[PDB]
Amino acid sequence: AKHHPDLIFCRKQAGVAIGRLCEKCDGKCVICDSYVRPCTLVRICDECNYGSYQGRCVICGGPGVSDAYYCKECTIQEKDRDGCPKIVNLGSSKTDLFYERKKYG
Amino acid sequence: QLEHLQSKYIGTGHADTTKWEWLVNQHRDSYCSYMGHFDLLNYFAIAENESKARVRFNLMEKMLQPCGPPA
Amino acid sequence: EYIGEMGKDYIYAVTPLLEDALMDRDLVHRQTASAVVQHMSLGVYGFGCEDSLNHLLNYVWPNVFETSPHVIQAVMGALEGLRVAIGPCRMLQYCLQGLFHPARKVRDVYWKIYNSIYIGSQDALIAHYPRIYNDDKNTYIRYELDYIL
Amino acid sequence: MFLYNLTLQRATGISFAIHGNFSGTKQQEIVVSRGKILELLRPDPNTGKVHTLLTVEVFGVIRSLMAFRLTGGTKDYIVVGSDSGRIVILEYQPSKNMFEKIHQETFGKSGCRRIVPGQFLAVDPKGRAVMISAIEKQKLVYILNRDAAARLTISSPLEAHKANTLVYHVVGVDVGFENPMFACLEMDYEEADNDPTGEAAANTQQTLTFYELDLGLNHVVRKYSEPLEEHGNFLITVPGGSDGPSGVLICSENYITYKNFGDQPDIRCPIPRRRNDLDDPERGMIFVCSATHKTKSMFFFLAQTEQGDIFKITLETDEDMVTEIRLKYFDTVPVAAAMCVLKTGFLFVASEFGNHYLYQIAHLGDDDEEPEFSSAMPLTFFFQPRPLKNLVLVDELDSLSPILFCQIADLANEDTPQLYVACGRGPRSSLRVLRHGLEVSEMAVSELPGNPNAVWTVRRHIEDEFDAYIIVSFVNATLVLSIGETVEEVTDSGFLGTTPTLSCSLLGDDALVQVYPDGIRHIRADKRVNEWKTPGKKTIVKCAVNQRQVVIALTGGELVYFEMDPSGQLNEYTERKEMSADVVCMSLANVPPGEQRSRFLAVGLVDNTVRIISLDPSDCLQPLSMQALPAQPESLCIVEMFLYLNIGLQNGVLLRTVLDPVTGDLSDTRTGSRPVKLFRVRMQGQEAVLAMSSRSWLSYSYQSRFHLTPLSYETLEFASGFASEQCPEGIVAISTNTLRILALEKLGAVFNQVAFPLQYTPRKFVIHPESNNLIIIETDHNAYTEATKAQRKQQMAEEMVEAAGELAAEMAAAFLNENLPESIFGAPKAGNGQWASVIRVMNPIQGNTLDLVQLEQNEAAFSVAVCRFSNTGEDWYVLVGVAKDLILNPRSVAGGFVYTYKLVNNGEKLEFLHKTPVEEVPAAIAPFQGRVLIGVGKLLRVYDLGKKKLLRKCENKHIANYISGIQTIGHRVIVSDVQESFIWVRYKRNENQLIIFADDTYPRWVTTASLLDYDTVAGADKFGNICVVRLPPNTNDSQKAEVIMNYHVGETVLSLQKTTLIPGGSESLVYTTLSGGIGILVPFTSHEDHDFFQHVEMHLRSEHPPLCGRDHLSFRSYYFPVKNVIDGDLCEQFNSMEPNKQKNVSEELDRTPPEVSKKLEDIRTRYA
RNA sequence: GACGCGCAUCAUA
RNA sequence: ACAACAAGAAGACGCGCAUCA
Ligand SMILES: [Zn+2]
Ligand SMILES: [Zn+2]
Ligand SMILES: [Zn+2]
Repeated sequence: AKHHPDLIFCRKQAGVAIGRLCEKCDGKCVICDSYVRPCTLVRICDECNYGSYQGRCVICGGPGVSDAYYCKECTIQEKDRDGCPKIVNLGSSKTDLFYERKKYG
Repeated sequence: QLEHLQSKYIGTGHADTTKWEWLVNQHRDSYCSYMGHFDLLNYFAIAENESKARVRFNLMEKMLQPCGPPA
Repeated sequence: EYIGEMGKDYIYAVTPLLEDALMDRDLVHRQTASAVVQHMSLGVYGFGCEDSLNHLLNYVWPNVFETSPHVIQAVMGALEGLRVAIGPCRMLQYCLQGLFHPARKVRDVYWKIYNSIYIGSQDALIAHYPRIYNDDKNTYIRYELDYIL
Repeated sequence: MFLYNLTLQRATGISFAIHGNFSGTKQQEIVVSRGKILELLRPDPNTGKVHTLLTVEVFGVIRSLMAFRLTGGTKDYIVVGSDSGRIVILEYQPSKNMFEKIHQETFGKSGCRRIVPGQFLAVDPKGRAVMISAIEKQKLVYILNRDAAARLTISSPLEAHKANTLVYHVVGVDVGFENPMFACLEMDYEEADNDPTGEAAANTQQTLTFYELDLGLNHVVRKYSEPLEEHGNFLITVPGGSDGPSGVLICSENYITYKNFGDQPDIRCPIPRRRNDLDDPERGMIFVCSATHKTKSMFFFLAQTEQGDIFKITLETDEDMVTEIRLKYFDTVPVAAAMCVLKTGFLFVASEFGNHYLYQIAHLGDDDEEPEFSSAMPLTFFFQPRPLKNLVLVDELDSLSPILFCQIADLANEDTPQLYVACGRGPRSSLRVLRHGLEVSEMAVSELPGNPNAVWTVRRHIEDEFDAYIIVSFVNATLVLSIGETVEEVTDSGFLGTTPTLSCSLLGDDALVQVYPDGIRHIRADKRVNEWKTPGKKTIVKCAVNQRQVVIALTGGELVYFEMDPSGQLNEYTERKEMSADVVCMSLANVPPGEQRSRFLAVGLVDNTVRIISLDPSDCLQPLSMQALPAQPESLCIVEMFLYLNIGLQNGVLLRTVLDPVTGDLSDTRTGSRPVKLFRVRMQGQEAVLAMSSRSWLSYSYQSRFHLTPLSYETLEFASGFASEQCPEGIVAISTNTLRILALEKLGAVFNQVAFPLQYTPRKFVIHPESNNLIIIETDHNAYTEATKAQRKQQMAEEMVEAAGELAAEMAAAFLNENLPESIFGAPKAGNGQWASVIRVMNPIQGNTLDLVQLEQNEAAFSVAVCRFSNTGEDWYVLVGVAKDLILNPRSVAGGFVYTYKLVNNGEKLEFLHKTPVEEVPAAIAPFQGRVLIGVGKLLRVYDLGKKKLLRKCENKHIANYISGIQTIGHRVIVSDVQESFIWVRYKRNENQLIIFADDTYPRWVTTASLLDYDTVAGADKFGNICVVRLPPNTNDSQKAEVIMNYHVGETVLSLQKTTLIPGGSESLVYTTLSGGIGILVPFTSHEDHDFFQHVEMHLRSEHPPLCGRDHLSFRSYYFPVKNVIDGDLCEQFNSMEPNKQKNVSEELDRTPPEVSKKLEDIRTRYA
């Protein structure tokens, strides 16, 4: 996600697994969050696919209902041949939102 | 910090990169490019009367330390 | 972004507007103009319309020396989008001006741009490297390309 | 300003060759790999010939190629490592005859890089894993298995990275049902770049590490690290397990070392040297490539040295250890890139430069007279080269790989142009002439009186494999003949041809049918005459013979139907069709062996309306359909490989129509302006047609594709088949008042060639305008001239005499008397700054040499020109640029000279006139305005003729780099700089100065240039880029030039010329490459066609991805973006596409595949 | 450096 | 036991201005 600069990608050797996308983010690009012209399929490394992490969403982490795709611009720029797009950082925004949601109810 | 592509990759420079390092890196890249292609190798082996194996062996030797000794 | 390959016919119409917008008057306008340039350059790739694309680089380039993260990100994206459309030769020629400048921040910026150009299409830089004459101690001449049949 | 890329010849430079059972049958095949074209070919053990069965373009550089099979499998899967950042696995389908992708894994960026794997590819000999590696820091291993569905699978890659490591070679070690092992020649350089004293560069030995793949642990760990005493180049896998010990063989300079992990000691064996070698003793010896013949009983190895010597390496081993290594001289062959030792004693030699050879192993060299060598002998070995006497040559291929210079011009008396290519390398160089057509060979010559107009080829029986009778007919009489390998005139044939016979068919089992204008007589083998007199005074016009039917035609547009009845006699139907025109030409198809008989009939008329007649008795002699014809037809035929209808006309047009009750498609091309007759021929077991015109035409069907190529022969009048013991498959073609025999041995699709041998590598040549001769200059590096060789041999003989062995040395006379062939045993390579130059005058019509001029030992020729000076009269001068003591890498010039010649006797003799010194080597010489302009280094000068020496007039010093080419037109001169693209200079006459006004913006390593017109120049590049440069309209004769075209052929181009190829066609830009391919650039004729081609290319870019998974647009934009060029190679792949996908594309384009194919072929036919 | 106000960016959730 | 969830509302930034030490 380009909106949040603090997010860090896994950036490892992609395996043969297939990424998944939930209903909240269905047609978004895994890199630039675009909405036009899906091009290729997203692969992830075996570390991101083990036990409870199998079938989870790539960006946020919800249940997987659709496959992840690269847009045409990312394919032209060859940004897909980098690694798995799975985000390993939990994110300071989500935990903080949960923290001031829990106290208020 | 989305600069992971620059640090992990080999050959990328920075402010404290000397001229010798850049020159030797580009020389090694040029040698690899010469080795990869076939028509360039044919041109090199036709310009001087040698064989493809001999040219490849010489290119292997020239990759140890080009541009002379460092300063 | 939406039209894609259909932007080759309307590229002439928006050129004066982009030229006016890219002038140093506000940061947001320059950022949006850089985004427009990036998207258009990515869309029009593969048709051979660099005659008007090369004119916008002369205005995009002076905007690199900025400190705001958003505008520098937009300028970097525009430069990387133009790299595939215009060819790495022009970008390399632009970068070789102050690559070894006595200052430090300009050297950092130029080295970052050079690394960005170097990561993608590294093999294409072999034929565009400048000739550097050797000194007394070292040999900087690539004699393998001087052979004549 | 839009071009179109067409391809005529494909690359013939073999880089990688592999063998295996790819089809899955019991016959071995070879998959050769070109630079960017994948080819499959198999040899025929019966006839000893090699034929190509598949050719597909991958659009990318194939850096590696390997074959393997699974455990217990019967089929081989091809693994291809290309310049892209992915690895693919291919499988060959014999039924589909196409390559099918099985898997596709991406592991990095595309393009030839340093840390991207793909350069080295190794596979487990068992077939359980594959390994891919880069030049530095990156190695990857893929594990392969199969599921319960009997389909090949693949797992995730395993990282085996190692920082600061330079890999020289990667090879797989064979183990017996254990963890896979890989051996590589690692080499570290971290310390070499840290110490500036310089000793770190030296004494840095390379190691030999082993990598173990732990299947249970799913990781790769380094086992051992063994430093080497010297530097090696590549490794060989010794078979292990139950057949031989497990280990590797290391090849190095003058030595070979066997090494194994464990308690096995090292074995060192020297390499034998040639006796009385004339080479510099400082030069070493290395191996280029190796083979392996894993025979069930015992295995051996084959290796080749730099000089082409083949050795036979044999290992003698104990229960576990190896004792010694035995070497044996096998034969001598031209230097090759890789060998393939097939089963049943077939040896394939793929030469790196030149033709390719196929050798049959006749003897194994057992119990030879010459001794062997071994490592147990203390202390250097010598052997005497000798003729082969161990391999027999069977087949030769053709490859114009080292194309260095081309010149398209019309030199012969015939109006058609010819191509002159100065190809070849070293002593095997030759000057070849390319002509469009097929290879014509004369088999027999016979002169016969009269005016022959027809011949026949009739077998004795329908099941006979050979011909029986040959009938020759004249205007007034006939000449019956028989074939018995001593062909004479036969008398007891029982024909009595007093009148000219119109046809001699084979109707019955062993009977013949003759047609004469006075009636019809049946000629049965039994003495029976079933003569049918013609009612009335009317005569016959034409006939339609067949194996079961005979159709005739009478005057007044009337048809009479005859059918061969099973009873034994002939009967006539009770209906006679009447027409309003005259019979001109009609034809009948052959009977199908499976079905009853033919059904469609073709009838020609003066009204130019064809009528189809059903042959069934229920609706016999009834019209079916009609079709208008522009002109009066001359002949008709029905070709069968979905049949097609061939239409012949009295003018020069050939028409083809698909078989259909109603009229359909019609494709035609110019044939001319002469009557055309189409005759059936049988080539490769398939039917074909043959027409007559100004040049003979043949239309065959090869690989389910119809070709239309002419014959390189004079005019003819009739054609027929030929079958006998001397030539089982030939062609009988009578000529003007004589009998001749022709045959087609080679396929000879395009560009027939004839080779004239030379002695050195031809650099450049020119054409004499008056006498139409050639002035060829040649130059080789590391070469000796004749005088130097003679003096060196004399000095060696003197040293041998001075040795005085006990006087008793009588070998001096034998050594000085007997010499080895130069073209087979190679050349003596000795020296570092040596050169050799020869100037030759050659008659291009013949192969004879007219004049020969030799230069000094240390002089190298680089330029040649023919010029006329204004000060003199009609004198012809030849100028040659000569260098002195050139050192290649540490460049240094010790002067240069320019030679002048008089060219006495209109181009048949050269005489020396005078020399002149220059400060730098001259690279280009171009005459203009009655004077000669010579480029000396980075300076430009204008010279004039002088009694003592050339006189300088003008000089320029504003050229930045070394001048490599000069082009002159009108009053402007174009200078091709070595690194910059182009320089425009104008010459002032009154003031006498050269001024630079126009230049270029992008530096380009220009190799050659051409001038399309006054203001457009077409350049080239070392890497393969082709660009077109045009000056702006607002220029004053500072001012930059624009580029209107960019492309990337992918191969180095060394020639450019704009000329017309075929008569009656438009001009085109013909370019030749350094790999053997010939291509042209064609402009479009309209805008709708250009839009259609662009749409087709866009659809096929995404809908039909390339075979190796490399982006086509990115590949063509390899250095510069594509500009106004349409790739025809991608557009022409529509024919091999799936029928459903072809349909989908057609209705996406709102057209039909029959129309799309015609549109695609029209642009090729018009310009080629 | 401290206490404040206004405007504006990221198809931010 | 290592185990991810519900809409009282939040995450990264910048450009300008007033007062005080
Ligand atoms: Zn991951
Ligand atoms: Zn999601
Ligand atoms: Zn994207």
